[PDB]
Amino acid sequence: GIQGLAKLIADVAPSAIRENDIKSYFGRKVAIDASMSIYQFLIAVRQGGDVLQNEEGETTSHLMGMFYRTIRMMENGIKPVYVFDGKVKVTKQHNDECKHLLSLMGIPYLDAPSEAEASCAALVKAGKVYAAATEDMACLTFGSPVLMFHLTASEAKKLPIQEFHLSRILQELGLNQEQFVDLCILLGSDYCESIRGIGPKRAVDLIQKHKSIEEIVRRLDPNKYPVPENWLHKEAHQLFLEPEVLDPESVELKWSEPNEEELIKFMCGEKQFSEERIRSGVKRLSKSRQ
DNA sequence: CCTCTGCCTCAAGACGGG
DNA sequence: GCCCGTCC
DNA sequence: ACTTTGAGGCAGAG
Ligand SMILES: [K+]
Repeated sequence: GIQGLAKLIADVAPSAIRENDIKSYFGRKVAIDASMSIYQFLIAVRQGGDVLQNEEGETTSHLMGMFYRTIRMMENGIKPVYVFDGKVKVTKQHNDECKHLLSLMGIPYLDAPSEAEASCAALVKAGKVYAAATEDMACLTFGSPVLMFHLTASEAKKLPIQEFHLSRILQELGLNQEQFVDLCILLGSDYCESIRGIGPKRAVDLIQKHKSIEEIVRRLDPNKYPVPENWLHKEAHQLFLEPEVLDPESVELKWSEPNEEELIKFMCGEKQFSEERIRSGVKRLSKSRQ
């Protein structure tokens, strides 16, 4: 994500962070990064050193995680759309089996040209969902107006939901969106390096004073704060500001009734889940729809 | 103050019975 | 409520 | 990634 950004916001713009009750999200739609979440399931849902799996050794940890997490959100009246990345390893088989499961649950999903986080942001911008619920601060860096942070952790711990508001962030820092991108690069982004010596304090000052990365190097003393060689900040700046994304007007998001017999055939027949648990999950899914 | 860096420890996904 | 054992 | 791995606290040097 962005190295330090949540702590920085809590340190300098805490009013951009709202603590809200899970009950106030009832009826809201939220975009969720399927690629990221599959990966977390592959790491966490383990037994005796291995993922869960059927008799033939096919992994089911991603399905276990995605089935019950999705039911849990719907039971809270939060209607999710999952976004799959575009251009422990998450395979194509993981993706396709999670997509199959979600159709069978009646849960929508979209495929993203490139970065799921950015395309999640594009759904928020366009008003197609209320927020992105992801664990990546870079959603804010991609321009997303609202980001629900640690939704599942808060749900389990019966804790209030941290909700980051990009507009209040810019207002407290005195920064436009373009200038906020450059800050996040200085903090440390996935795309390129950060200047050694320049931490969260020094980064905010220079951005507020000078307003752009290229300006910074000119005013910076090269001897004291040398930038790394062939620094790709220009390209990273371009990846955040104008990312390849899907069209949020393009696909209608619809939430359908779950296809129980096909879910039994697939989760129980093939993947060898317990039939009682799958029916019990479906029943809660039906009740959630109301 | 400000950034490193190194040394430490401590859940982690979800459900449900006890 | 909180532990833990178990899920496949 | 639980027979491990990252964050997050904390303290000390440049
Ligand atoms: K740095």
